[PDB]
Amino acid sequence: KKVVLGKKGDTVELTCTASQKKSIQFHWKNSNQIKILGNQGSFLTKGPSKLNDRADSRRSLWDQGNFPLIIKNLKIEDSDTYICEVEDQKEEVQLLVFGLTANSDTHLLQGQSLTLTLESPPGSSPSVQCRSPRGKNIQGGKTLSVSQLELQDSGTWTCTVLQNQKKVEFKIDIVVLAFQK
Amino acid sequence: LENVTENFNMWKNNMVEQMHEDIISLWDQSLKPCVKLTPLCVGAGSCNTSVITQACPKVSFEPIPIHYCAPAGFAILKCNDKKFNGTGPCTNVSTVQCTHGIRPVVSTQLLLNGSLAEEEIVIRSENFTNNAKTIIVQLNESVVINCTGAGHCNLSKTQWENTLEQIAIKLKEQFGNNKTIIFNPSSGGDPEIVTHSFNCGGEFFYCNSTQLFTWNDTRKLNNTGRNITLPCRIKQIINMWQEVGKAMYAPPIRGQIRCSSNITGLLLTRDGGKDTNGTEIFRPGGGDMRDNWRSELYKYKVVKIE
Amino acid sequence: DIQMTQSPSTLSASIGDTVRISCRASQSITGNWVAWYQQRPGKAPRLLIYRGAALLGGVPSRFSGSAAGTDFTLTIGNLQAEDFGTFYCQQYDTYPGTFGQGTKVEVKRTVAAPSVFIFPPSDEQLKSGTASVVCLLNNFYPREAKVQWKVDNALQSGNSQESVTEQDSKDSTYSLSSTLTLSKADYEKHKVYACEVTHQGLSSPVTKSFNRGE
Amino acid sequence: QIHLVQSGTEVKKPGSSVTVSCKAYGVNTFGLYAVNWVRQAPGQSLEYIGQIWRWKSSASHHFRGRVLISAVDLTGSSPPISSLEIKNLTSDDTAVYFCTTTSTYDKWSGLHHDGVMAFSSWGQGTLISVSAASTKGPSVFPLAPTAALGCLVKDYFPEPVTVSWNSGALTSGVHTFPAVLQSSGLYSLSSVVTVPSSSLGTQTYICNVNHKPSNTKVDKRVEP
Ligand SMILES: *[C@@H]1O[C@H](CO)[C@@H](O)[C@H](O)[C@H]1NC(C)=O
Ligand SMILES: *[C@@H]1O[C@H](CO)[C@@H](O)[C@H](O)[C@H]1NC(C)=O
Ligand SMILES: *[C@@H]1O[C@H](CO)[C@@H](O)[C@H](O)[C@H]1NC(C)=O
Ligand SMILES: *[C@@H]1O[C@H](CO)[C@@H](O)[C@H](O)[C@H]1NC(C)=O
Ligand SMILES: *[C@@H]1O[C@H](CO)[C@@H](O)[C@H](O)[C@H]1NC(C)=O
Ligand SMILES: *[C@@H]1O[C@H](CO)[C@@H](O)[C@H](O)[C@H]1NC(C)=O
Ligand SMILES: *[C@@H]1O[C@H](CO)[C@@H](O)[C@H](O)[C@H]1NC(C)=O
Ligand SMILES: *[C@@H]1O[C@H](CO)[C@@H](O)[C@H](O)[C@H]1NC(C)=O
Ligand SMILES: *[C@@H]1O[C@H](CO)[C@@H](O)[C@H](O)[C@H]1NC(C)=O
Ligand SMILES: *[C@@H]1O[C@H](CO)[C@@H](O)[C@H](O)[C@H]1NC(C)=O
Ligand SMILES: *[C@@H]1O[C@H](CO)[C@@H](O)[C@H](O)[C@H]1NC(C)=O
Ligand SMILES: *[C@H]1O[C@H](CO)[C@@H](O)[C@H](O)[C@H]1NC(C)=O
Ligand SMILES: *[C@H]1O[C@H](CO)[C@@H](O)[C@H](O)[C@H]1NC(C)=O
Repeated sequence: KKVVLGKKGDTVELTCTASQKKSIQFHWKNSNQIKILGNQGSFLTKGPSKLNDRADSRRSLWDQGNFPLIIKNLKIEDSDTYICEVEDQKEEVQLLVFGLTANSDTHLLQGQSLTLTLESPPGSSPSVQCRSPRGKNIQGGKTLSVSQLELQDSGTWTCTVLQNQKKVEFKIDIVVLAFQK
Repeated sequence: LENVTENFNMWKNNMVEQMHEDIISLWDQSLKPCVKLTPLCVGAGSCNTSVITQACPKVSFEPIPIHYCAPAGFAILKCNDKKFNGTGPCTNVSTVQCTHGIRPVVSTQLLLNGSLAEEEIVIRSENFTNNAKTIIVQLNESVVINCTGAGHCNLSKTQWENTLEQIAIKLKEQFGNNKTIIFNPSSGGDPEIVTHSFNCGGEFFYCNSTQLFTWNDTRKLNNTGRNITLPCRIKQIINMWQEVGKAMYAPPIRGQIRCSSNITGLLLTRDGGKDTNGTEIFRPGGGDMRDNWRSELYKYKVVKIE
Repeated sequence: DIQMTQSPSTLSASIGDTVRISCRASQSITGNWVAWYQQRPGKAPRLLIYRGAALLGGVPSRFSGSAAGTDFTLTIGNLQAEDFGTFYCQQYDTYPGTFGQGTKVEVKRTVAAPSVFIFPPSDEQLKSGTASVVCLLNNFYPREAKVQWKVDNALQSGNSQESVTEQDSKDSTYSLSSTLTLSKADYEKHKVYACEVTHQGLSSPVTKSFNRGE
Repeated sequence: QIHLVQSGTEVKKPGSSVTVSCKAYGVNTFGLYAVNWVRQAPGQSLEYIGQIWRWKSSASHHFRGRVLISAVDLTGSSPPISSLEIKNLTSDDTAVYFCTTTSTYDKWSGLHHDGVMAFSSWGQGTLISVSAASTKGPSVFPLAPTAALGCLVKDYFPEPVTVSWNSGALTSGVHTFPAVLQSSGLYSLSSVVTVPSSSLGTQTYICNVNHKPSNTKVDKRVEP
């Protein structure tokens, strides 16, 4: 039961593979059995799904028995359990769309605390862990923070969203300041 | 008729795949693109496109009926019934030499010049429960449709209105009487599937079938219109039905291209809806020319000699 | 109708064994129109082999079918944990199709004598006007067992019922209950109640007993 | 992939009639698949009842005149469905009824021989229990004392009852026996546990009995 993590506003590719290398019938539906998009032999059929204008596969890979389901401009709500009915197989794959967005401007005085908010889907409990330009491995499940934003933290931060053996980077820029010298 | 009881499965009928492969080869020596592009991957994601450039002779591709006679050591079995699901035990089976003359018409959404349903309108489906399996409709009374390279097709608003009814009625007669039946245009996808595509005079027509599939089990659409006129368009760059890949055919030339075909059937595909209130939405479908072939071989099955 | 008589009724085997189950049809079946199924306790049967020897899609190849004269046999090589349960043969040569009586394949184990216990009716049941005497046989192998009830030394017929557990998944033993039922009236009349059990593990038939009111 | 989904358990009075249903997910059309119904009485082998093949129905000698078998193709809201009607139920109709499907598309297959066939897909089964008994919650009695102790769960209808010990905290050495049907037409079962004799005055043992059809739940302490 595969699982894929994605960043809000990014493109994710839920795979789905056929046994042999042969372009055959396949179809992408979501938990509610709503058809996302399948194929009509050599043609692509897009269904009623709200992911319509953003769903899409890879014709080229169909012959290699591969029938992905690329979702672009990924939305938190796009998070779900997309089945893939192919040759009587149901490759139900999971999709989690997280979104890390700092609050106060990237520019923040020295000492003040830095608050991070992780937008996540319901029934989802990830564990984030950013890494300061120096090394602060501070942790925060859903909402992190840097108690005292030290001037040696003013730079690129490398967070991480852990959710089922997987994780997604979220590089963020932070700027510390002064009174001045 | 043959005095025996046998199993049939048009959805897993092998003649379909034997004709399909034939119809494809009937296309590689009649309609040859100026360029044909096709995916070529090792599996390593990266996929080069294999290009092929050959002569592009303008030929007025006019389909000839095709028979299918069992050779030897082989026999064709035909099923007989006014309403055959085409997937089960047939009682009035009967061995035949060749299957009726079939005109391999490649198209989407509408099945042209096929074979009408003797009794009434029949709709087969490998599983009506599965909103992913094409529903093949079989008209018992065809609806003439005339297309022209001039840019459109005319259809009888009358006949088409009736048809949607005698189809809309056969639908609920399978998904639940106390269920509203609606018809909407393609959900999305390739031009060949979203519109009623097909080939006429070797020209790939792409007719917008919105006026044919926007029927609400309530109102009409015959205000100031006697005939339905689908705004059709001929394309040169098309997605191949024979295999994933585009193909460019040379522009039109004959002073006039014209078609007058019998809408003998459709290819619908209701949307899941996730068990929502009785409001099944059926839209045009097809694109998998085999369903076509199927709609013609649904009652056949070749078998080895005993 | 064609009769299928299946052989043996039960057999005991170990993981990795090869096992043979046989079925004799009351008439010849030229076409080999015979099928074999497995049924595990609580579940629907599953088709394993059809036409005498053909394996259905998805069935392990350690299963095979064979025929000689009017006899048809299922063979199981390299016996596996999921294989234990009950097997049936079926002819579909002539109408109507018919099944064998079935064969139970259970796990082989060393002999283990039952631990035997006897429970007098509770005071609460006696108060509600009935009396049930219960005898328990715990964790024994093989399954074959006899228990007889005696009251005031008199063999008891037709007023008892037995219940047996499925073979235990971990120690491969069985457990069995026997319940003697009688009116509060007769219970109060007689003095000694006895459960007599006979089993291969027991060098001699064991009797557990009590005197009413001890 | 074929999944056959049968209707639920029914408890029926003698003389009554019942209809059991079978939803054939994965089955295209009964024009290509035969339906065969089969039943299994408790602790018994299997017996053929009848069929629908090529839209033609029929029943075995033992059931002819008493059984109607039908099938209809459906789509969307439902898969194709077959049903079995049985009239004038008696005690010897009590059994598990299985719906069963076999493709008839390929004449050469060997699953079938002129209408007589092997059965390639099975439903879960539906229990039809034929009885005049009315629903009734059990009495629970202690079975007082390596020692053994337990609970007698007597005189209930219909099945099932469930039994745990100490709210599930005691599971090792527990044996809960299959219910037996008494002459009164009511069920009874017992549940027993073996424990070390030493803990008998130190440890508490209670059997938790649940009979949902009568909404009955009892907790019985078992004391030496
Ligand atoms: C392109 O496709 C070819 C297959 O003919 C492959 O060998 C090559 O590595 C790919 N890369 C190029 C040349 O673009
Ligand atoms: C089938 O066709 C006949 C005429 O050929 C028509 O009268 C009948 O209503 C049709 N059945 C339907 C409504 O599908
Ligand atoms: C289609 O053309 C035919 C002649 O081939 C004509 O009889 C028919 O009326 C036309 N159908 C239309 C335009 O509705
Ligand atoms: C439709 O469902 C049943 C028929 O199965 C009918 O009795 C009922 O009145 C109708 N209800 C609805 C869905 O309007
Ligand atoms: C024709 O089809 C297009 C999409 O293919 C649709 O957006 C447009 O509204 C349609 N026009 C008509 C004839 O209603
Ligand atoms: C279907 O209904 C919608 C809204 O009720 C309407 O706009 C549309 O024109 C109808 N389809 C036709 C043309 O019959
Ligand atoms: C609707 O229009 C058709 C022609 O397009 C005409 O035959 C029909 O009579 C009209 N409906 C009515 C009865 O006004
Ligand atoms: C088939 O289509 C032609 C073209 O319009 C039509 O004139 C003819 O009557 C139709 N024949 C059939 C199949 O009824
Ligand atoms: C049969 O249908 C084809 C559609 O490809 C059409 O071109 C042809 O004209 C039809 N038959 C007739 C009447 O010529
Ligand atoms: C069916 O209509 C809508 C479907 O979106 C649903 O909200 C409603 O509860 C259902 N019944 C009604 C109100 O018609
Ligand atoms: C049972 O059916 C028989 C014939 O099979 C009929 O004589 C009798 O009236 C039926 N019994 C009941 C209770 O309906
Ligand atoms: C044809 O009729 C004969 C009558 O003897 C019968 O044996 C055979 O089964 C029948 N075949 C069919 C149509 O089922
Ligand atoms: C097939 O045989 C059946 C059985 O007699 C008969 O009812 C039916 O009309 C026949 N079908 C045809 C016309 O071939």
